[PDB]
Amino acid sequence: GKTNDWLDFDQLAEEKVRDALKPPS
Amino acid sequence: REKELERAIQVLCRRRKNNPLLVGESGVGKTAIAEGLAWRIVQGDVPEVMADCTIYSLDIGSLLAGTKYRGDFEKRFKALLKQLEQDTNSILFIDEIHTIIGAGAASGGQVDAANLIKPLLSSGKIRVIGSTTYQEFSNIFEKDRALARRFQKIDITEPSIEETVQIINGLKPKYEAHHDVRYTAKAVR
Amino acid sequence: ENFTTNLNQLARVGGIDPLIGREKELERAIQVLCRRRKNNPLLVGESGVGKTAIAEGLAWRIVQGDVPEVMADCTIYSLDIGSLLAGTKYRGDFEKRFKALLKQLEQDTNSILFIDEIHTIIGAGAASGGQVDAANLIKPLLSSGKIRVIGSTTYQEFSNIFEKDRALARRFQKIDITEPSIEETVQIINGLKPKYEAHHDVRYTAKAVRAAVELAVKYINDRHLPDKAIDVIDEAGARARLMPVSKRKKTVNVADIESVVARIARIPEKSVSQSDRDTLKNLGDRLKMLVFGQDKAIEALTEAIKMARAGLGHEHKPVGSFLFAGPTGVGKTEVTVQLSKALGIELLRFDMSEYMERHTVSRLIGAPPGYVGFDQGGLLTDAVIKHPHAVLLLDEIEKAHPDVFNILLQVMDNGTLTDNNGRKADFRNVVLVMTTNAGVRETERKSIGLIHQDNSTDAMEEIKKIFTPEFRNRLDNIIWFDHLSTDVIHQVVDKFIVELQVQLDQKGVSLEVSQEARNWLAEKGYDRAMGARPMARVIQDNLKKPLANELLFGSLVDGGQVTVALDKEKNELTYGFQSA
Ligand SMILES: Nc1ncnc2c1ncn2[C@@H]1O[C@H](COP(=O)(O)OP(=O)(O)OP(O)(O)=S)[C@@H](O)[C@H]1O
Ligand SMILES: Nc1ncnc2c1ncn2[C@@H]1O[C@H](COP(=O)(O)OP(=O)(O)OP(O)(O)=S)[C@@H](O)[C@H]1O
Ligand SMILES: Nc1ncnc2c1ncn2[C@@H]1O[C@H](COP(=O)(O)OP(=O)(O)OP(O)(O)=S)[C@@H](O)[C@H]1O
Ligand SMILES: [Mg+2]
Ligand SMILES: [Mg+2]
Ligand SMILES: [Mg+2]
Repeated sequence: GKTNDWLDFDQLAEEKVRDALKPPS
Repeated sequence: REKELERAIQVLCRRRKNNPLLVGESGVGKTAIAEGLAWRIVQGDVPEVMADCTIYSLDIGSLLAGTKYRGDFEKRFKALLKQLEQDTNSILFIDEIHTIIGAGAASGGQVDAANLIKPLLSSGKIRVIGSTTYQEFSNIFEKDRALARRFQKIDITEPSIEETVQIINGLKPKYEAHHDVRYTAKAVR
Repeated sequence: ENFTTNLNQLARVGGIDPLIGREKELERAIQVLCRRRKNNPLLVGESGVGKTAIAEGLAWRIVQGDVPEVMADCTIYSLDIGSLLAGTKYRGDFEKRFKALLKQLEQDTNSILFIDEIHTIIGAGAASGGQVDAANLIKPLLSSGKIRVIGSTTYQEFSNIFEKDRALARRFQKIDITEPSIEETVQIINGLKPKYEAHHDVRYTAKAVRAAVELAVKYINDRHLPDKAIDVIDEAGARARLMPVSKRKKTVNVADIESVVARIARIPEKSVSQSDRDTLKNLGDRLKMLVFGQDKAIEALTEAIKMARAGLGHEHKPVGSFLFAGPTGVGKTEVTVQLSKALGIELLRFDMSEYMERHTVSRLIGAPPGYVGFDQGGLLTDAVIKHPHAVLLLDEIEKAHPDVFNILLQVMDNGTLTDNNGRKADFRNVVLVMTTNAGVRETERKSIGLIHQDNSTDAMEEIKKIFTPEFRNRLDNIIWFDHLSTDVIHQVVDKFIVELQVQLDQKGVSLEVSQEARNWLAEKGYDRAMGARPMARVIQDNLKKPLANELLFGSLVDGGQVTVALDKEKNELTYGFQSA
């Protein structure tokens, strides 16, 4: 019997960034 | 928990990096040791060096309540540290300390509670007690080598069968009053 | 105004610890300041090495006067990035605050700005289209060279964040800082010792300071040598200050340092207390009282532990690595399970039958970074870190893939294993006991002849074939388990009967068994090829089975008083079944 082959699974990375505000006056 | 609390008091009495970190598995009484330290101080069964000290619990959710504008978190957090330095006899308890590592970054900045506290922990101006799980400590807290160095990892081990029955006996008066029932000596064992 | 702090003024009041050594690095940094180009020094180093002390310590030397005449009059300021962003609510606040500070420095040309963790300003405050990066604001001044600033960063941060900013990187001149040697670290403690001594009102012994730098580096491997030693020194002072009455410990002896390094490193301490000596010495019958026979197996486990606690042990290898082979039903695993109970330490079990496939190794050491299972982490590394002093049990090791054996080579020879996160697991105090079933087929096999031959040698050949010589050269001992003798079975029967009594005691039933009945069960269930496991079946069918019918629906609901006897006439057991 031929040897088995394993397949890896790569997870993508994406994140959300907050936003600070600066009033003019 | 005399051995655990004695090591914590020893770390809190150091000159520099006097910031214990109660690392242990969930359910091993990490918060109990930190929160119970205050209960012991009021009762009076603590070393004289630890008496007269006030322990405060930090709610990270309340700091970021209205931090919409830039600098609201920095000013709010920095002002809090000034209060501890003034009295120089107050301790800060930050449960789930792994959260403050990334809190306060607005869009792409590294300015956070970790960097804001870092220079104040290596100098010994303030004392902070931490509590976090092994998974969080290994995967998140351990990543920041600078912050990890300042914190003295105090390991908490699961108690034995005999050590647990005395704990329930001490807690039993609080649970009996809630349900208005009584527990037998055999039921606890 | 209030964002910065004059480190030179702070030194005048003792706010900065003194510097010891680091002459080569200080000269390098001072030289980088004097040069016309690339005047901004940078201090790349690992966490704890002392890079921050060098930047702040420079001010201490200036006030002292032990610096060159050119660097004799220069104000050193420490930039607190947190204070800059304190009141930066309205637009233009960051520009005014940052520009106002730079104006004071460029006009003077003598003041120098020390910015710790300069990688933080690379992503300074930006809210809506402003893109006012602190690096961009200071970039033009650094190019001309009018103002010079000192920097500090980690290797990761310098490469992950600071290297990306090529414009800043070219102006800054990297200075590599390395942890001092053990001989140099003791001098540092001697210089810092008076400050710690005054705070704790103690006096560290010259021998003790040396042990702190040697014991910590030997056991504590999670921190660099300069801060690691100071932590032991600082913590030892507090432990002596918290003495029960009148501060009995007025000096820190070597013994105190050893106790401080044992608790910090979660390892057994030296000069074992009398409480532990009793159980160690008494561990000659407790194991023999539960696991009968195989005395040589118990001696190897107890001797390796005694040697480690006594102080005579391998420098980097575990306390003991053993391979338990033998027939089925022998106490290969029971002796290991009962060893942790005798010592009162956590038992780490790992059924190696689950690791038959080569790709299954990922759950032991952990998946690589960027994978779905990276967060889960390794099972062996985490367990060892949580319980450094524990008994590891790799049951059914023969079933595992040969790749798994390679992982244990490093554990036995080096005692350090690297996980996905990079943490080093300490195997110095963990016991390694891996039970193997290799060659068991030959053990129960009967020779083709009148006289049955001993297949013990043939079984060892299978163990030598499956395990390469490298694996067998790192194991402290290979203990073949011999078959259970007739007399030994009598002891095994008593053990199972005791367990039955404990089970009946919970229900409130007692059990009395005659000596003749015990001998009958032994000869009936005795099987040299099947070990002691069949003895539990005889007890189940002859004792537990009748009692179960009576316990559920019978007179033996409570009170017990059961008696068992065998009549030679019928050659069968007699059950009392007293209601009580
Ligand atoms: N020595 C003790 N005395 C009294 N209660 C104890 C003691 N040790 C543990 N406990 C109990 O343990 C609980 C407190 O610890 P936990 O609720 O596990 O908090 P924690 O350790 O911060 O949790 P996470 O999930 O790890 S953040 C309460 O039920 C306590 O009564
Ligand atoms: N010459 C010295 N060498 C080593 N340690 C020293 C020296 N002088 C004083 N120390 C003490 O040991 C510490 C050395 O590390 P620090 O300079 O504090 O680390 P750091 O640069 O803040 O660390 P990170 O991880 O980079 S934030 C000093 O803060 C003092 O407590
Ligand atoms: N020498 C012994 N003394 C007392 N009980 C024993 C002895 N040997 C085996 N037993 C009992 O028989 C069972 C043995 O269980 P384990 O030790 O886990 O078996 P094992 O050694 O893994 O088995 P194999 O077949 O050799 S892989 C338990 O019920 C033990 O209590
Ligand atoms: Mg909690
Ligand atoms: Mg630093
Ligand atoms: Mg086995």
